[PDB]
Amino acid sequence: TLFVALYDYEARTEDDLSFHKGEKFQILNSSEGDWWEARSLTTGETGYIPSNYVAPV
Amino acid sequence: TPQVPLRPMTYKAAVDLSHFLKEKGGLEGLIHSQRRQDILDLWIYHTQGYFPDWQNYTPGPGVRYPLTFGWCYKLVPVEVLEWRFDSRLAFHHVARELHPEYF
Amino acid sequence: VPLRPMTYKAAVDLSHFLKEKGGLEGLIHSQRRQDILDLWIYHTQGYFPDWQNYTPGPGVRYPLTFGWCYKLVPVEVLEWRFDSRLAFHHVARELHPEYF
Repeated sequence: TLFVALYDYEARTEDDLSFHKGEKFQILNSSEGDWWEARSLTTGETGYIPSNYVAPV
Repeated sequence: TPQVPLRPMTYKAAVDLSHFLKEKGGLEGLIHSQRRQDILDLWIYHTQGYFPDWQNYTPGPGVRYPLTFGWCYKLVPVEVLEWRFDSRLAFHHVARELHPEYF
Repeated sequence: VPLRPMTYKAAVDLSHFLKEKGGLEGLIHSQRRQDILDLWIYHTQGYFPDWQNYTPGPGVRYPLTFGWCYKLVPVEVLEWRFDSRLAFHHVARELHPEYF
């Protein structure tokens, strides 16, 4: 139950999470909108990512 | 590149975004027009996803203070207006000390 | 969906579309909805979001864009209402000439 990035995304607020196509994640909170609070498997950094930009492994 | 989900503008989001457009430079000093205010709302909306109902300044004449606490930009006549950065807006809800109706 | 200019012909064709499809007709008004409409058309048609402007109330809100055959009718809870006469009379100007 841990998603992967489909497209690259550069965040522009301190609370979003930036990532490169292929960076793996792990959702900490999807139940709140189409902006999921996720945790980067690569860095360990948490923050909101646009759910429409990711998909399950 | 898909277009990110919708989400409401927020104080913290507004602040980070202001420093961003200030760091980048350009919006500062730029002459105002609805066509620009509108291209703005859309550029932010496309890239960030913030629903386009946050960049509202107050009614003139004079200085146009932003309604969204945290958007550190105002409109100053230099009527012909122009965008001006002023970090005090991040600490004073002037557009509410003046026009409380909107809140 | 290249970005195009909202002309009278485009306004009309659009009003016909949204009338054939149904839904907007009778729908209650809210800024957030008027905004959702502006964006929906902008995404699919490519019309820059500065054409759906009604007139200040109170009362009926006539569209400023000649060719947009929709107006907001109080039933001040408002609701969208198609009236093709608007493509023939620019009432939002006979009435509020300032915007022009």
